Amino acid sequence: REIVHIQAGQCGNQIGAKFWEVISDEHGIDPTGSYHGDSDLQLERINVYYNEATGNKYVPRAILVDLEPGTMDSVRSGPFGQIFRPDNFVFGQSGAGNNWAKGHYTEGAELVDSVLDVVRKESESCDCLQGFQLTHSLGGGTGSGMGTLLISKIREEYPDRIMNTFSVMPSPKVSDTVVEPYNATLSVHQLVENTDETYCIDNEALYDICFRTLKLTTPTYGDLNHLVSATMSGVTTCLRFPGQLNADLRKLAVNMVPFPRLHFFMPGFAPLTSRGSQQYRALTVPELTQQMFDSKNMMAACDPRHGRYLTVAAIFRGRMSMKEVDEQMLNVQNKNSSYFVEWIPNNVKTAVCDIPPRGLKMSATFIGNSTAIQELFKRISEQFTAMFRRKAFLHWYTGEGMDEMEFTEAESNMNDLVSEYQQYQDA
Amino acid sequence: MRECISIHVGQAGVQIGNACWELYCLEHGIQPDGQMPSDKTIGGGDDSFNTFFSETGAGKHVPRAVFVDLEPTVIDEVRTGTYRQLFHPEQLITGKEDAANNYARGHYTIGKEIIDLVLDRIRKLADQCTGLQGFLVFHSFGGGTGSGFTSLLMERLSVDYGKKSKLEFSIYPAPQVSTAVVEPYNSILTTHTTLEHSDCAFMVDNEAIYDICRRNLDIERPTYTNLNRLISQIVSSITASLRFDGALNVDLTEFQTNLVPYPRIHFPLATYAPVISAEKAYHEQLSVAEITNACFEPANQMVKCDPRHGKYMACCLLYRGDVVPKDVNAAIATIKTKRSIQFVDWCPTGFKVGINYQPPTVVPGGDLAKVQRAVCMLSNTTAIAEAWARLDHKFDLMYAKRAFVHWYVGEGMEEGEFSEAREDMAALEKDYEEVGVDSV
Ligand SMILES: *[C@H]1[C@@H](C)[C@H]2[C@@H]([C@H](O)[C@H]3[C@H]4[C@H]([C@H](OC(C)=O)[C@H](OC(C)=O)[C@@]32C)[C@]2(C)[C@H](C[C@@H]3O[C@@H]3[C@@H]2OC(C)=O)C(=O)[C@@H]4O)[C@]2(C)[C@@]1(O)OC(=O)[C@@]2(C)O
Ligand SMILES: Nc1nc2c(ncn2[C@@H]2O[C@H](COP(=O)(O)OP(=O)(O)OP(=O)(O)O)[C@@H](O)[C@H]2O)c(=O)[nH]1
Ligand SMILES: Nc1nc2c(ncn2[C@@H]2O[C@H](COP(=O)(O)OP(=O)(O)O)[C@@H](O)[C@H]2O)c(=O)[nH]1
Ligand SMILES: [Ca+2]
Ligand SMILES: [Mg+2]
Ligand SMILES: [Mg+2]
Repeated sequence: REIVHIQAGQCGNQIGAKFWEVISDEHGIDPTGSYHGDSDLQLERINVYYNEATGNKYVPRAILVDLEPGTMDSVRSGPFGQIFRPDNFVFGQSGAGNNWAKGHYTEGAELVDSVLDVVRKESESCDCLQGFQLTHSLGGGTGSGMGTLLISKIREEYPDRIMNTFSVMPSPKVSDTVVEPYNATLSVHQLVENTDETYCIDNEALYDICFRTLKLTTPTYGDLNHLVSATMSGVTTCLRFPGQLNADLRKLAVNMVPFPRLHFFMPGFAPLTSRGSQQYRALTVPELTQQMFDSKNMMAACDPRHGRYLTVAAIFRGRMSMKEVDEQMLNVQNKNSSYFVEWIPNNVKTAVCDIPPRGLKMSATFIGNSTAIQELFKRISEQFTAMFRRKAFLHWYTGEGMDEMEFTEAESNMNDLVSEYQQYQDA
Repeated sequence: MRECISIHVGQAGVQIGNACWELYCLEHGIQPDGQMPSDKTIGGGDDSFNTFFSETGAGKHVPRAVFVDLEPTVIDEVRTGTYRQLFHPEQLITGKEDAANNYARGHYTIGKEIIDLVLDRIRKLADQCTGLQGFLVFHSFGGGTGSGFTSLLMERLSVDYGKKSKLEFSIYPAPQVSTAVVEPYNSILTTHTTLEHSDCAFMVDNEAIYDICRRNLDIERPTYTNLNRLISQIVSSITASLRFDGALNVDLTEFQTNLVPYPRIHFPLATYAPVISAEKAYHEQLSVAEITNACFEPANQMVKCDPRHGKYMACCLLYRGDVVPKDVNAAIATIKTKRSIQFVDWCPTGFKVGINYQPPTVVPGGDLAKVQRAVCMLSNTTAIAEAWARLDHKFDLMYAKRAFVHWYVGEGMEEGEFSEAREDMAALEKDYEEVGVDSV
C-alpha cells in the first residue's frame, strides 16, 4: 500500500530531507540504503515509503522538486543525501522569487511535466498506490505556487487517490518577504479544493515553542525543522508500522474529515523539554497526555479553547501501559467534554506504537481537527487585506499575467472557509 | 549562473566603476593582472564571484562590465592604469566628442553614433552568460552622457532584453562639485525617460557623500577620489549579496521584493555605517548595536532627506563581517522603542535582515578605517521624494524663462519633451504623497 512523497521548494525540501533522515533511522535504513536494524517490525510496512532495489537496498519513494538547484544540491550533500534516487531530482534554474504566479503559471508551468513523469514512473511500480504526500511552504513561490499546481495535475491523473500535505504557514514573526500573505491565500484557495488532509504547520508556533518552551533565544530554520520532522514522524507512525487505527491515508481521512473542506489539522507533539537537569526526568503517561493536549505543544498558533474539536487522533509511542493510556485519554475527554462536539460521538481515537522515536523513551503526537484553526486563516486574511486594500506589491504578480480578480476570489473562498468553521463551532 | 553585467556610463559612471572593481578585486583576492590563486577551477566555474567575473582559460578573471564614454580621456586612464590588464580592450568604449553637458547630445546627436556598437559589445558579454540575471547601470544625472546616453541605452536594453532586470546607481547633483548649470534639466529628462525601463535605482546624493567625507573622515575638500571610494563601499555592500555565498546571505532580488511596492516607487534610500577615520577607529570597537543605530542618523544617508518626517514602506539591513543574528535582533529591539520609525498602514513593520560573513575591505591609501563589521540599510521611505522636490524646483526656476533651452532645441529637442518630463516628475512627487496617506 504505497505512498508517493513529494517535496517542493526550499522549505519543502529542507523539512523533507529531515523527515527521511528521521524515519530512515526508525526503520533501520542507513544513508546507503542498507537495513541494519534488529526488528522485523521495522520492515513489515517499509514498502509504504521505500522501494526495494537490487542488492536488497531501500530507496525512498520520494521526488525532490525546486525551480532553483541550490537547496537540492545541499540535500544531495546532506547526511542521507545519497539515499534518494538521483533520477527523482527534478529542478530548474530560474527560481520563483517568492512569487506564487511564477511557481504556478510561468516558471513552474515549464517544469511541471518533468515532475509528473517521475511521479508516473514511481506510481507504476506500486502494487496498490494509496496516495501522495507533499511537503512545502505556502509563503514562497515554488513550494506554494508550483506545489499547488502539481497537486492539481496529480488530481487530474489520479482522481481517486488521497492527497495529503504538510503545509508550512507563513508568519511575520518568522518571515522572508512581505508578499507571504498573498502567496499563502492563493495557496489555501487551492488546498481547500484539492487535498484530503492538510497538516497546518505554523512558523509562528514553531518559533514560540523554540523561544518560550525550549528556551532558544535565536532559533534557526534548522531548529524549527527538528520540531516538524519529529511531528511528521509521529503523525505517520500509523502508516509505517503495524496497527489497527488510521493505518492508511483513506481511513484516516474518513475518521478525521466530517466535511470535505474542513480538512486542516493542528498537529502537536510531546514531550518538548528544554535542556538541563529535567531533560533526563522520566515522563509518566498522565504527563504525556496533558502535554500533548497543551496549546503550547501545538504546531499551529491557535488556541484550542477558542473552538471545539470535531475529531482527534492521538498516537503514543514507546513501552507503556495501554490501560493507563486509555484511562488518561478518557480523562481528558470527560474532564473537558465541552470542547469536543457532542454531535460526533466518540470522536477521539488513540493508537499506541511500541517503537519510540530517537532520543525519547516515550512520546505522543496529537492531530486535531479544531474549529479554532479559523484563527490561523483569519490572521492570513487580515495580513492579505492590509496590502490588497492598496494593491501593494501586486505588480510582481500582474507581471506574470495574473489579474486582480484572482486575488479577490482566493480571499473570498478563504473567508468562506473561516465562516464554515464558525458555523460548526456554534452548532 | 545568475550573472550580472555592469555598465558604466560617462565620467561619473566610469570613475565610480574604477573604484568598485578595484574593491571587488581586493575582496575576492584577484590581482591587477586578473589572476586569482585561490580559484582552483581554471577557465570557468559557478562560484558566487562568477556572477561578476568571467574566466579565461589562462586563469584571468575578467569583469562582466562595459565602460562607455563619448570622449576618450577618462577611459584612457583605465586603458593605461593599474587595472588595464583586467579588461579586454573591447569592454572599454570611447567616442571623440562628448555630450557637452547636454542631454540632447547624449541621447541623440552624439549618442546615436555609438549606441549600436555599445549594444554589440554588451551582447558579447550576455552571450557568455548561462543564466543572465540583469544589468547594473552606473551614471550621473547631471552629465550629458550620464543623462542622455544612459536613457537611450536603457530604452534599447528594454527592447533587446525585455523585462530583464535593470538596476541603477545614479549620481544626484550637488553644487560643491557640479560642472554645469543645466544639470537640473538633464536630471529631470533622464529620470522621466528611464523611469519605465528601470526596476530599481539607488540614488547617490553627491552632497551627502561630500558632507560625510568632510565630517566623518575630516577631509577638508573632498575630491571625486574621496567620494568614489566611499560610494564603492556602499555599492559593494549592496552587491556583496550576489558576489558571496553564506547561510544568512539574503540575495538582493529578495530585498527588491520588499523594496518596490509599485513599479514607479523603486528608489531605495541607502544608509551606511561605520564611516570612520583610522585615527578615530583605533582602540574603538563599533558594535552591531552602534552601527545599526547609525543607520537611523540622517547624516549617514546617501541622499539628503529626513525619514523622521516621512513614512517607511520597507526597511532592509545588509550586514557584513563579524555579525550574528542574536546581536542584530537585540539591536533592532532597542531601535524599535526609541527612534522615529513610522510605517504606512498597508505594509508590515518587520525589518528584513541579511548577513554576509566576509569582512569589509579597504583600498590602500584610502580614508576609511578597516572595521570588523559594517551595515548598509536600504529603506523605502516617502522622504526620498525631497530629492525630487529640490531638483524640480531648480528646473522650474530656469524653465519658466526657458534659460539654456535653445541648446537642447538646437540639437533637435522640443519644449514638449521638457514639459512632458516635468509633468511625469510632478506625478511622481504626487505618487510618493499618495502612498503615505492612510487607508480608508
Ligand atoms: C538547533 C538546536 C536547537 C538543535 C540542534 C540539534 O539537532 C537538536 C537536538 C534536540 C534539541 O532540543 C532541545 C535543545 O531541547 C535541539 O533541537 C531543538 C531545540 O529543536 C537541538 C540541539 C534534542 C536534544 C534531540 C534529542 C532529544 O529530543 C530532544 C531534543 O529534541 C527535541 C525533540 O526537543 C536532539 O538530540 C537533537 O539533535 C541543531 C543542530 C541546531 O543546532 O540546528 C539544527 O539544525 C538542529 C536542530 O539539528
Ligand atoms: N561621485 C562622483 N560624481 C561625479 C564624478 N564625476 C562626475 N561626477 C558628477 O557628474 C556630474 C557631471 O556628469 P559627468 O559624468 O562628469 O558628465 P558625462 O557623463 O561624462 O557627460 P558629458 O561630459 O557631458 O558628455 C556632476 O554632477 C559631477 O559632480 C565622480 O567621479 N564621482
Ligand atoms: N520551517 C521552515 N520554514 C521555511 C524554511 N525555509 C523557508 N521557510 C518559510 O517558507 C516561506 C518561504 O518559502 P520558500 O520555501 O523559501 O520559497 P520556495 O523555495 O519558492 O518554495 C517563508 O514563509 C519562510 O518562513 C525552513 O527551512 N523551515
Ligand atoms: Ca573558477
Ligand atoms: Mg526561500
Ligand atoms: Mg564627460
